Amino acid sequence: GEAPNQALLRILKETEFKKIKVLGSGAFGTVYKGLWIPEGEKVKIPVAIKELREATSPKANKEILDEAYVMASVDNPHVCRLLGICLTSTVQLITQLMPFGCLLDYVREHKDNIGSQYLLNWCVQIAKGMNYLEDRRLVHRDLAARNVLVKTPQHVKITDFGLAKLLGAEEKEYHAEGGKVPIKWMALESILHRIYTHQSDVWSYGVTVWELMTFGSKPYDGIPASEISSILEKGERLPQPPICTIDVYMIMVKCWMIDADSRPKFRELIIEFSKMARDPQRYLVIQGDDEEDMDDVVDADEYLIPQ
Repeated sequence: GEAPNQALLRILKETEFKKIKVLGSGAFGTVYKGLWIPEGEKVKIPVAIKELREATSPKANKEILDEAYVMASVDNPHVCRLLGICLTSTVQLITQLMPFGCLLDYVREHKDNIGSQYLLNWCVQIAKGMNYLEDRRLVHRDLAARNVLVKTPQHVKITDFGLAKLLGAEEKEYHAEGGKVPIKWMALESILHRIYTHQSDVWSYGVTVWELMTFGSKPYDGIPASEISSILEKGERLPQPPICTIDVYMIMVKCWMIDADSRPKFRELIIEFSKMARDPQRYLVIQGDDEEDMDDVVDADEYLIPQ
């Protein structure tokens, strides 16, 4: 409702970029890694090139173009940057290269070197990115640790707008119709009535924090998708992660309250986590921050002649 979206969709020439090396595949198509070299300028831009499989499937191209639409309409330091699209046989999405990959695998692969400052700073950044999406009236619907990329260990950005929906002016909630949303990250109101709000994104934010706090655990590793709804109605929630003080765990818990308006607003999550980031060791308790055994070890240089 009102406010023309004057965002610029940029079309890039296939010859302006070199695909260099493959990065993954997944299920959508093939994500390459390369360099973008605009004709006039003398600059090389590290880039990620996503596309569809050789066979062109119409509604798959509709979906890529829908993503480009939402990505070309966002501009924030904590939201994925779209560079343009290349209209080849299959429309390719060109984005900024995030060298360290997604955050889920980052925490899993780096457990023993991730301190409290990094964990809390990621919580602030993700909250900032989401608050921005709220300002632009955009509901993500797929926020999770796998959907946060790492530009550097100190700078992350939200991605995957493949389910994002822009809300109108006289609208306050999106009514889905399909059925392919990840259940372990969704609000109860979403499983039971397919409703989605910014407040529904908060629930997912809570689960995302839990994933980070547990260094990459799978939520409800046992319980099967079809049962999740029931455990939630009973009152069961994700357990308090070992490194979490009750201060941090209380934030997660509040994001998981059946009452949507009761949950915290992203602007509040920014404040709360910012306060905690000023004194990390007070809120997250982490051990860190060669023959494994005990602590009576002393180097020979400190062991002087006994008897």
